[PDB]
Amino acid sequence: ISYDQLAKLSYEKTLRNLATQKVQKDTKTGKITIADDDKLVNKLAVSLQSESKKRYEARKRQMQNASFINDKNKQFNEKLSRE
Amino acid sequence: LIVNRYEKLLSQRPEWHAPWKLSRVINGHLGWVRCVAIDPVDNEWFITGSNDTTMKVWDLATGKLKTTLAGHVMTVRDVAVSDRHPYLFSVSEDKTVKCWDLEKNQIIRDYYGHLSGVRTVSIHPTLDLIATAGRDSVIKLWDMRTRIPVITLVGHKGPINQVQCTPVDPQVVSSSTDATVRLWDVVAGKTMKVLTHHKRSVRATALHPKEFSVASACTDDIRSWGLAEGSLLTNFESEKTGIINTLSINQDDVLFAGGDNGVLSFYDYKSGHKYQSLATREMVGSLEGERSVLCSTFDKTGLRLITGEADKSIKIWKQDETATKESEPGLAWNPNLSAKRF
Amino acid sequence: AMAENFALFLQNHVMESFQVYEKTIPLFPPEIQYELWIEYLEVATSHPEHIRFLFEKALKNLCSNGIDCKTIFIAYSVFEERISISKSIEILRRGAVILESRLQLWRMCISKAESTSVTRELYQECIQISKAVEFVIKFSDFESSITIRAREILAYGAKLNTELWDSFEIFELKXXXXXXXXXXXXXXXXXX
Amino acid sequence: TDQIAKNVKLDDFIPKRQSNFELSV
Amino acid sequence: DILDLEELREYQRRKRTEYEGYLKRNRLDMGQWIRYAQFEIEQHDMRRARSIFERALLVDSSFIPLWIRYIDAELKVKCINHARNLMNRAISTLPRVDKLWYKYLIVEESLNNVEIVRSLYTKWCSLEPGVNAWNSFVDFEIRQKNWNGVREIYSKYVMAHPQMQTWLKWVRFENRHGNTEFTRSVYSLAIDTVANLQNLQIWSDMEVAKLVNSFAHWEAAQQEYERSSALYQIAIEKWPSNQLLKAGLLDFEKQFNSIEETISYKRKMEYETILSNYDTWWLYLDLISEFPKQIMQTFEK
Repeated sequence: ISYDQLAKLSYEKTLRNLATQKVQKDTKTGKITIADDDKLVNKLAVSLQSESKKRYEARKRQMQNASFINDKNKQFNEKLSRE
Repeated sequence: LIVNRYEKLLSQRPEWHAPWKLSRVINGHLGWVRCVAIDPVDNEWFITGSNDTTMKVWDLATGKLKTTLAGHVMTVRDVAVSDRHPYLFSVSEDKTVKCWDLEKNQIIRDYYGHLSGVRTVSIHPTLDLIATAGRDSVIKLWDMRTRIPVITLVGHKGPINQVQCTPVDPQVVSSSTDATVRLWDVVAGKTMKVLTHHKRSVRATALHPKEFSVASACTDDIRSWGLAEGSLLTNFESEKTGIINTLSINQDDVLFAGGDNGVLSFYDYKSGHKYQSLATREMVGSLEGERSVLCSTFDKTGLRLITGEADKSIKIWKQDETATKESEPGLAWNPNLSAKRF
Repeated sequence: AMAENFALFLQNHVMESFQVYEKTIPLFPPEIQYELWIEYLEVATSHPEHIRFLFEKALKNLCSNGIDCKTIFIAYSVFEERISISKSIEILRRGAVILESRLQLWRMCISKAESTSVTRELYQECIQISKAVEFVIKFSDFESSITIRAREILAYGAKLNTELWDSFEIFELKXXXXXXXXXXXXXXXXXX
Repeated sequence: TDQIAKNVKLDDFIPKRQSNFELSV
Repeated sequence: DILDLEELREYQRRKRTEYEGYLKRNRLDMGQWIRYAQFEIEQHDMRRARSIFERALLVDSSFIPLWIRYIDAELKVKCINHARNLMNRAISTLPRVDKLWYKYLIVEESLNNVEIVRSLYTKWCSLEPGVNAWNSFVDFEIRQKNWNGVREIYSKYVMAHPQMQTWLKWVRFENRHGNTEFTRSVYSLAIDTVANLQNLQIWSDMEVAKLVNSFAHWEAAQQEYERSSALYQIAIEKWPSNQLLKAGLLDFEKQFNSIEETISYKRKMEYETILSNYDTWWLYLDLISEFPKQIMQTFEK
């Protein structure tokens, strides 16, 4: 799977996470003030943190699963064994 | 809109060029012939820079070893005879850009400054000033008389595999590994325009002689670029061919590209039409990865291609004078359309 | 549509059941494998190259059934036989060769192949394709019918548990040295 | 609104010879 | 442990010095950059984090993950305009990567600035992107309740991807659509376009065959089989090399004669048979089916 597909497929996913539940320009300054809902941005912030948190804890679990000497080697032998 | 363009393409006809055959082979060096450069004033002799470091000068007509020159230490990655004045510039991984004088067969002036093993030299056509660029990711500009670096065209964010000096405003075309190419306001010390239409190392560039353009290579695609505006001109049909090492264009719009596959490509420079593939041979003892054309240039005539291959061979190619539109036509050109660049 | 086929078969007595067959084909709704099969059955009993073509269509289209693939194969090979022959056994074999449905298939192949140089080839195929071990026993037996080559085959099979010992023993009947080998190989197996 | 990535545009992709060969540069 | 303010300042300094030092050696270790930026974020000094990101970007633009991380960091502190501006900039830099565009899109969607997402989508599609972009856009424009302007983009989605899969997808959409008139209209359009660019300048015979089949079955659902028949005749007329086409036609005939079906289909089987090598079976079949001149000529052969 390429990063082309994995992007669109992850795009499709977070659209399902959405599916759960004005422009004003001063052309002299060039400042395009898009006044939008402050509640929705907060809902993005919390959701995005939660998504990253979910992933963060996902590694933590997978790190705590278990012919080596030190932390790295064990994993390096695991990088060899997967092949 | 794609259908329009495609239709237009099909309407036009890429002209027939005579195909090529392996005319001469020279097992001259004891290394890779990473540099080749041919005298543009007389079209008599062409020199080739080995990995041995002994750049050797070769007569065309006979084919014999005219003479060796060995002033460098490490692989002579590039050389460049100046038609304007009788000075053979060269350059190695030893960071030297030694300027030979052929009126004496010695070296005259070294150009110290380069931080890392310089890959390419290009002399300015209308000045006594030469351009050089290497792993430093910097295309320097030397005043020859005074042997100082005048200016340093910083910009590129990675080594700078080729360079081409032109006479116009965009005096330098800098082709880097950085998956870019640059045109420079040399006087300003600034890239006037920066084409970036490459996925990979832009590691083989060539100025067209009578067009004022420059073809560049990537891992596969071989764009051809019109350096007046700083505009694209033509995508090519290099879709399956290898990593292009060198890319010397002929006088008669016959753009050459040299494969790390080993396969000699051949394009109509105007269109992009791959009008000949030619899988090269290796010398009897070699290994099958070694057949890799690492250098290339055409004569003043344009009827002799010279190719510095890694088989320690300096292969030369004639266009067939027995050829016609029925006796060996091209490879039946077809724009593929499969989400393609054309 | 079965009902339609039946009524049609009865009162009109295969043209009413031919378009009934078409109806079944056209009923692209579920329980369609059965329908196709039934139609095929009727089409052979009511009586031809058209029929064969239909069969082929059914096969190609009903490949992701995972249910009566062996049966389907039988229908095909059988049909071919009726028309005619041994390449049709290879057709059946092919159908059978292409997990647990495929197991049944392979048994079908075995049956066909025992019914069958070409036989040898078939044996080689089926054997090559846990079930594999059983297949090996089959083809090894086949070799036993077809002394050196057979022995080799047996050995190969063994190399692929205790029912294999029995097979080896049997082979040894088909030789004192051979028996000694059997002891050797058996011992080796035990070691493993 | 006609400003989102105004720096990029498709005509840079377009080869200016593929349409019209012998576009004498 | 980290009690008072000045002490925290010292900690910040020391940490920075470490991070800075490690960056100095390997200017490129984006893992190290992004880690450092995370540190900045943690410290709740946003400006410094931004600076770090900028520097990181400069060092290596092509590393997409860095961009994503920066974006999300910006989002985190509800500094949405900065995120948006940055994302626009990312797009400008690397438009041909998709994940940036998708990141932008999701951001805007969550924002519920639906007009802007339409507008941007128009831009992205206009750059002749991957089919994926088009499809996602369509999904968005279907998730958007309306069914107009979508039509235009479908029309353009052919313009960028003249692929029969595109056409088929469009037809599928019209199947969802209530008005059947447009379905037929779309078919007519597609067929017309195929006709116009008849010569070898598109997809293979396969795609066209598929199209013809689809059309035929649509009509089959509809009333006018006369027109289907006409199309078939036209198709065989307009196109040579009609193995696929003939096959489809045969199938239709079977559905909707028998001798013909057996004949052409069987013949095809012989061709197929020939391709394999049951060559005897082929010849025999020909003999039976025939025409008899071609039976005996091909028999001889």
